[PDB]
Amino acid sequence: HMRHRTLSSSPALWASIPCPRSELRLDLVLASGQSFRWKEQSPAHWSGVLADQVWTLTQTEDQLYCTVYRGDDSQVSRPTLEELETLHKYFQLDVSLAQLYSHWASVDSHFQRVAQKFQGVRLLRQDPTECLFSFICSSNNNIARITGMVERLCQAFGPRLIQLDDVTYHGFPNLHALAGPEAETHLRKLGLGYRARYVRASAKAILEEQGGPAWLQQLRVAPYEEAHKALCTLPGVGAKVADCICLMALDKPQAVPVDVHVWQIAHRDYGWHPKTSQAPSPLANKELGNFFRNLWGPYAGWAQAVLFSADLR
Ligand SMILES: COc1cc(NC(=O)N2CCC(n3c(=O)[nH]c4c(Br)cccc43)CC2)ccc1C
Ligand code: NI
Repeated sequence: HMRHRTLSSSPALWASIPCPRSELRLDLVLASGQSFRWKEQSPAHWSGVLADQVWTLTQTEDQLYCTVYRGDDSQVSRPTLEELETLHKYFQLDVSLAQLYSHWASVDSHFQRVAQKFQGVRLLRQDPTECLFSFICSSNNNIARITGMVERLCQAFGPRLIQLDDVTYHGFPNLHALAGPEAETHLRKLGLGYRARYVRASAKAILEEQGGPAWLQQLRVAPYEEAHKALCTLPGVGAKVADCICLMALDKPQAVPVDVHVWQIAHRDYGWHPKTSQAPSPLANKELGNFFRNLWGPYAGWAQAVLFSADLR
């Protein structure tokens, strides 16, 4: 009945935000392994679900064009002031990426070279719950396989929002839905494997041990290291997944998620070797995070995303 919108098809239902290409590149950000909920359903048109609503996003050289599908058989219209504020916070456009790029480049010759082609790579401000369970699914996994597990998980547990063409869109499920006695068995049938246990276990833990989603909001205003330790008490959440959530959901820009991916970049592109440590290891991984924080500064996590986006593309 209802189809995916393009800026040419139905320009009446679109709204713009003043945003240069230097500050944001949809094609780089929405497929850099930050969110796993956006798909380029038509060329230069990125469709995904955001806070129990579906969006389609496209851009020019100095404008970010966006349209909303409410889904509750409502009168179709342009995005509101509040819904545009939601998108502004989501891309964290209040922060100048140009000034950060220059600041990182001043102390890093390697970043300077990569910063040429790969501009407008910024960090999304994600829902802690969506981010947490998405990055529990990320362990020893590729972007395409993670995107599969998260899509299936949302269709099975999350509430249906709308159908556009052949794609049925579901919002991310609440903690109670993932904590049920059937949850792990269902999730294994959806192909999560060993990750199915950590999803149910972490959902049950946040509810019983930590007192629901308000905890993840407490970690948002808590300092980085208090938040990191707190997340590491959850089933299937270590330093890597804890740093990812910290960087991408809990506003900890100095959070540098360290696994084999940054290790490769650290060694090949920076000639880094563990100085204080003997032998990858928990101690060596922490040293590597401190190395990048010492080099790039309090937005070290944002810098890593630019090199990550560069290594993926
Ligand atoms: C862009 O900003 C960030 C993204 C992440 N995401 C992440 O670490 N993962 C785990 C592996 C996935 N992945 C993969 O499958 N191959 C990859 C190659 Br090659 C490079 C980087 C990631 C790759 C994507 C989800 C972590 C931190 C930052 C700042
Ligand atoms: Ni070497």
